[PDB]
Amino acid sequence: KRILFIVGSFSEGSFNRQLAKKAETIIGDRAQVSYLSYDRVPFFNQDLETSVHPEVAHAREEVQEADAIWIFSPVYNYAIPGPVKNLLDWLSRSLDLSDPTGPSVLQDKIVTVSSVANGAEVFEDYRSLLPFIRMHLVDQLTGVPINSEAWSTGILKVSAEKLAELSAQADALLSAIEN
Repeated sequence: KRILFIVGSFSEGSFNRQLAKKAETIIGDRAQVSYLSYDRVPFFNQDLETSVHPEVAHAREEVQEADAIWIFSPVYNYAIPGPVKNLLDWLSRSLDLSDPTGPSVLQDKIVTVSSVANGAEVFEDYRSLLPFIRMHLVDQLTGVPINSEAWSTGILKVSAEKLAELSAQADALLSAIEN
């Protein structure tokens, strides 16, 4: 198996990247995890679609080679992080320039999401968008809050109950890929 991890943060100590490391570990060898680098991607715009952008061609293959995708992203003002939406705006484009209404690399891709923040409304955005751009959303999303100690140690601590959700979520994702 192959699972691509996408972190909605570019910082090295992100609480969501830390959650992503724990997820990568709870699956261990059941699947080959890898992280997507998209630090630099052109601002999307239609007039540029006839042009080749390396960073975009890159992400496209990574998603094409992957069996599934797991997004660990923070929420900014209740929404999907800008850089993530912009990435999806490119990945959701038709693979054929002859056929604007054709399928993108996201067609039927199994995907699921986890986030580390404090909100009621956390995954509403993703639940509506990911399925709309033709992906298959494993709707077992784990939302993890931030322990008040992490604010000074910079280290995220997850309860055992939440850690259970995350492992079950990793299991639901492995089964979907199985079926």
